[PDB]
Amino acid sequence: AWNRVDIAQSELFRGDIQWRSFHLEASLMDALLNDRPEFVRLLISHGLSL
Amino acid sequence: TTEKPTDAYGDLDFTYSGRKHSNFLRLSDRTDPATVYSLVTRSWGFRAPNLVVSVLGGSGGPVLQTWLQDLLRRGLVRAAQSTGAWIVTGGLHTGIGRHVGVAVRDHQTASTGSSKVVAMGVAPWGVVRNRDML
Repeated sequence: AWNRVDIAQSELFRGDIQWRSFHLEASLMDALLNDRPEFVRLLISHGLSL
Repeated sequence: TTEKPTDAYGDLDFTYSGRKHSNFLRLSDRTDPATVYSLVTRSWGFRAPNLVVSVLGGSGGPVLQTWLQDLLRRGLVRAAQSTGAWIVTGGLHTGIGRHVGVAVRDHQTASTGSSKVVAMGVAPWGVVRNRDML
């Protein structure tokens, strides 16, 4: 929502959380409804089913 | 015990999109690895290695330290990607199987290296969760 790539990038490099898929799908709809292409490239490159 | 021909092999896709098909094989234990080397380097298609690094450890189950996570992210994968190498680990999540796999995913994301480190995995047949789809 802030359209800041560095926060989401760094929070995906944090190896403690074990990011679950439904949070990634929720943030993907936030990246697809709004015009943020760079988050779509980043979140799909993490690994996510379609 | 009776020795029978194999039934589990071929491609292997996951639900995650953007990637190729992985390759697996159900194999006997009392066999010779010369036909394993011919199967990998000829039939699937893989280059000859220049270095083989096998990674063992994993007393920390859920979380490993960030210092070793910096080593496994950068200092192992950059050498296995510059020299051209095979990192042989256990193919399951337990132990340092996750921290190697997360390190390869981190390095494949952090650069446009246009290649991936051939991280090979061995695993016993008995301890796979859902093997009935194979």
